Amino acid sequence: HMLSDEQMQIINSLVEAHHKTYDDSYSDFVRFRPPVRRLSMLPHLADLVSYSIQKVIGFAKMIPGFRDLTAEDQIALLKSSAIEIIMLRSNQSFSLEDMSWSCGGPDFKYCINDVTKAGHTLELLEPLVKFQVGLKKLKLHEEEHVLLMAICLLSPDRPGVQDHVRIEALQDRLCDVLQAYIRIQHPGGRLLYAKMIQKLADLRSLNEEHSKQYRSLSFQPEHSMQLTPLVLEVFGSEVS
Amino acid sequence: HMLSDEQMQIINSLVEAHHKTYDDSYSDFVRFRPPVRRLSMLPHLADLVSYSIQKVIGFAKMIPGFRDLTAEDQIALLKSSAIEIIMLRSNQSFSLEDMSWSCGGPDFKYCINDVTKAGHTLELLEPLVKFQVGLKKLKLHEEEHVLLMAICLLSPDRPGVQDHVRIEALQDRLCDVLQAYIRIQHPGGRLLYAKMIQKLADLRSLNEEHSKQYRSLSFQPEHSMQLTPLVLEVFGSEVS
Amino acid sequence: KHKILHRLLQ
Amino acid sequence: KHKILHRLLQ
Ligand SMILES: C=C1/C(=C\C=C2/CCC[C@]3(C)[C@@H](C#CC#C[Si](C)(C)C)CC[C@@H]23)C[C@@H](O)C[C@@H]1O
Ligand SMILES: C=C1/C(=C\C=C2/CCC[C@]3(C)[C@@H](C#CC#C[Si](C)(C)C)CC[C@@H]23)C[C@@H](O)C[C@@H]1O
Repeated sequence: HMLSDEQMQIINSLVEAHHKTYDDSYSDFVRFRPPVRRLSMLPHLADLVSYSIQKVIGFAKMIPGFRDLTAEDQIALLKSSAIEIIMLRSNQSFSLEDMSWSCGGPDFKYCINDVTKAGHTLELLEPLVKFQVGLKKLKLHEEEHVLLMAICLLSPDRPGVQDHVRIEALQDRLCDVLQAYIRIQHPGGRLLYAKMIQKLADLRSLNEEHSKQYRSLSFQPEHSMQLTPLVLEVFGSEVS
Repeated sequence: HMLSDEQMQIINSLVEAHHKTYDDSYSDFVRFRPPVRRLSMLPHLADLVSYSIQKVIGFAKMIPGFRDLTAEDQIALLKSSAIEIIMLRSNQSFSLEDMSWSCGGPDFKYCINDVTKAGHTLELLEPLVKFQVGLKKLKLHEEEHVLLMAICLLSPDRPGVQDHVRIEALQDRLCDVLQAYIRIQHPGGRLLYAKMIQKLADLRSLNEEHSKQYRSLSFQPEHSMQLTPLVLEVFGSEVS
Repeated sequence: KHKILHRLLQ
Repeated sequence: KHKILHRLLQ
């Protein structure tokens, strides 16, 4: 009926870690290769994703216990989940009014058509945008948003993980926190927890579709040469 | 005493190939990650070099006979010589008045200090700038500039080449052309040919120093991650 | 393998 | 190896 002292600590450090790795001013975006509207948007969006992967690694390293995993498991979890955390964290710039991601300036406003010009089809972009509006309607508390990112990252059902028992226990503790938080602190959220777990399921499907479309891009060197070294390493298929 | 018909053909196709791969408007530079003046200039300069490597590959493919080499030799020659062709072709933007490369706008004006902020020391930048002013004073004809780039690229004394005999014969024919051109068409150039061959020697020394300093950058992943996939492939040490 | 990731993971 | 170079060399 009331959040434990250790549960709120988990929340505090997750919230701080998110504020430390998500810049609401988006001022860093000017450093990316500019947008062009072939695949005219592939250079800017590749820089956007690469920058975001660095943020997700920074967030991950501040989840309680993630750092104490082996370096192999840390990589396994990041390589499988990175695109999912990006889709999740991007909800913070998504707008229902424009059905797009608005990152400050109009040059950093990304329509669906912008993403197609980066090598992606409606097969991915249709369910991605539906995922964003539905996640947006949930009206998540900041505490809930960050817990969902952390739960998604700490999934033991990823290819490559070895310490299944440890990762599951971490993820369990995070779900208990989320469930308690919603119960105590979110009025009218008796159905929210289930809805959020459903969004995790949607992310697996978006991940699958993104992986398929990334694969075709990376098999064409005139496109893959536009990617960054971090993108190719993280979304690549090498195994540690 | 007069240029043969086949010698001028070589000149014509080299000149055209250079005009097709060198844009005097520099308008493409706005697509690079912007300059910042750590290694604040490493992203822009890495994009500059990557773009330029593509131009050198385009130039190379139009040298008579280069395309008829094996794909291995073409790569061997490009991997060893690429940085030398870039230093040579950059003379076209170098200015004696500013001791810098001026590519149109002031944001694309590169001082010595700009290059240090990309991870390079005066060990390289001192002889590089001296190389530029001296090559600039030669006042090369366009025909001579392009022949020197082609002779530099077709050197058989590169690590990795296998068809030594073929490449040397190509390079021989190009030197004969250069020697004849200077004799017939360059008044007061009785000493120019030797001077140019000396500049090729200077390029080997700049190449060595650049390779040493590239190596230390590429061993630090926080810097190497800023490079592009083409840079890492061409300046990398993998062997075909 | 994963040179950059290792670096980023400290 | 040299995937991009091969591509660029046609
Ligand atoms: C990424 C974020 C933001 C927006 C996310 C976006 C908008 C642009 C298109 C993207 C990137 C989609 C895609 C794709 C792709 C690709 Si590619 C060709 C490199 C495999 C996946 C998420 C989409 C902005 C801000 O909220 C920070 C957040 O982190
Ligand atoms: C390149 C060209 C131009 C200028 C050349 C420049 C100026 C910037 C610094 C450079 C690039 C030096 C350096 C270095 C480095 C590095 Si790096 C950290 C990626 C191993 C080598 C040549 C230098 C402009 C135009 O004339 C086209 C021409 O092609």
